[PDB]
Amino acid sequence: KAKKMIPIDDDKLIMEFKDDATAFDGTKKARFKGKGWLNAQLSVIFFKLLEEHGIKTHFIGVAGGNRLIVEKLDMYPLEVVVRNVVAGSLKKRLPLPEGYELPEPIVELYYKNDELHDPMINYYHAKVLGISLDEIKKIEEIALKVNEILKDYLAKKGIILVDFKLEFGKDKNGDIVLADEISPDTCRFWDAKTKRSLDKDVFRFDKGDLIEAYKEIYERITGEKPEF
Amino acid sequence: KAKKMIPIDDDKLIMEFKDDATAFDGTKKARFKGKGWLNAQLSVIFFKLLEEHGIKTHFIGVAGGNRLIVEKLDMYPLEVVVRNVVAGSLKKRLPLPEGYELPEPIVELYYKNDELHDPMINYYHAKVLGISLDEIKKIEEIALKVNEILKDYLAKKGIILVDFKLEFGKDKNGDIVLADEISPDTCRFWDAKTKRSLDKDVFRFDKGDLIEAYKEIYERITGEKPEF
Ligand SMILES: Nc1ccn([C@@H]2O[C@H](COP(=O)(O)O)[C@@H](O)[C@H]2O)c(=O)n1
Ligand SMILES: Nc1ccn([C@@H]2O[C@H](COP(=O)(O)O)[C@@H](O)[C@H]2O)c(=O)n1
Repeated sequence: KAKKMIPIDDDKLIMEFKDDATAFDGTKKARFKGKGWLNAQLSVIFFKLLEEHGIKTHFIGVAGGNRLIVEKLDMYPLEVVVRNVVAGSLKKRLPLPEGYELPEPIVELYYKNDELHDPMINYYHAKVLGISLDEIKKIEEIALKVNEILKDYLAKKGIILVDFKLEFGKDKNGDIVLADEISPDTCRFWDAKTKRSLDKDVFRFDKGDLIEAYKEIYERITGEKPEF
Repeated sequence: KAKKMIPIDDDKLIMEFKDDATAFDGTKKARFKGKGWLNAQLSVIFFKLLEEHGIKTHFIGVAGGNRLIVEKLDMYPLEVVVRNVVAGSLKKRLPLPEGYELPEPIVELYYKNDELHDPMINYYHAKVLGISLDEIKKIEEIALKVNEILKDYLAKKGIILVDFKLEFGKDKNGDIVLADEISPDTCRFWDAKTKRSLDKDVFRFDKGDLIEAYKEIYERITGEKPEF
């Protein structure tokens, strides 16, 4: 959809961010010039923040342009979703309005499977998929810690971390390592004052110009205007 | 759909089993003469078996015909599903065939909510709904024990307990008590030899005559032909 993966060797690979955007199970599609760059840069900033906080990520370095060098891992077939504020699919699962502030974070597990359109699963389904209760517990522990770090950091910049999606794999030591990306593609970010979307929802629901929203996040996070 | 509830006082009520059957979010409907009687009788047999095994149920007694006297409870808004063999909706959640024998039982939680069409939930959604992790753990512990007792009992009668749904509430002591019904409406039952459905799937998928299938379960469980 929005990224490619180039092998280097056993230890590492390239993760390239493309300008393509898709939504609604890729039934909606557009290209946004500079999106790749924005999403690459923001992933790096977030990975570096998490690393300083003692979160193990796959981030190794940058390879110019929209390319990151990342650790190769045995990927878990999961999308791990952490939610602070009601939005998106949660409205179809709990009878609560968009914008409802949750009493505590919700963690949701989704089975990465295109044939089944990524259905939500629980710990028992995960076990049948070969993922132990210990592993699931470690995964959710990390996700919730990531949540705390990102939401605090972003709030001190005028942004509500509404929800976000993470992916994980295992390294050669058997350690659980945070993978994939962290960007306005994979998070919901709302302005603290106006509650307006500064993320992929701008594209999903035609709420304005996506590049404009993604630049605004970047500027608010870095304090600099996007170079490209 | 298939049952009514008549108040008696604070302590108890009547649960009446009707001949109505519905499926596919009540878009399919029929009436089966004697179904109420069968489902009433079988619920009683199962509740009595579980009670002997130290499971707390709402079963108090029989009130003639298709009526049970049951303890009044503060109902949890849950449908608790235990699965031993792949069937039904599980095929849309895990890429496994109908009839796959699971390595261990799966427990699934569904939020009872007609507006949302009973969506599956996890422990975090349950907490937002006011159900503590301790309560959810006690509920699943009971469900899995119920599974062991029923599947053993039924296997010693030539029936595979494929999956089933339970409901629970709290009594005045704050204890978690098994409620609603246990019947061929709320379980999948397969013949051990032929793998054929002796349950509501006969109605769901026009696999034969429902009353015939429900009688066969009853006869195999009791050793007697249904009196009515
Ligand atoms: N495949 C997916 C599914 C959800 N997500 C993200 O997870 C969060 C939850 O999305 P839903 O409300 O669609 O479940 C959103 O921030 C969304 O962008 C994602 O980045 N990739
Ligand atoms: N509302 C519901 C949903 C499921 N069930 C039962 O739970 C089991 C799982 O059903 P699904 O495969 O439809 O999830 C089946 O035995 C079905 O009869 C029920 O008795 N009432």
